[PDB]
Amino acid sequence: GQIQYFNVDENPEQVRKLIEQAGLDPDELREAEVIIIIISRTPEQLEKLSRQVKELGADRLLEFNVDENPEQASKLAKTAGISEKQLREADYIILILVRDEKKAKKFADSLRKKGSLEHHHHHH
Repeated sequence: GQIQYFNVDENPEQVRKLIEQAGLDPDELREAEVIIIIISRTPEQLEKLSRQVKELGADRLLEFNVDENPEQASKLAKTAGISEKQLREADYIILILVRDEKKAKKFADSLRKKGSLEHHHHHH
């Protein structure tokens, strides 16, 4: 899978379009601090990933599956600059909406620690 990051105050039209493509009103979601988007090709793989981001206490969550809603998964991938081929070969997509560039890395530091094998300070 892949992770993407967008800043609400610096790319307002990108975040507006991601929330509108998700079928939500960004004009109503204006009170949210963080929005996380999970898209996976099976609902079983999506249910792992949504629980994995829920451990961090993310302020808003939205979930889609490529087999149930291929058109909506494709629309959000297109908005993130991702091809329909890239959506298919990656198994899953994560899109993170944040108010600052360091807040994205603060969240990513958990995802990078959960990924790979570690026991003796292997990487970074």
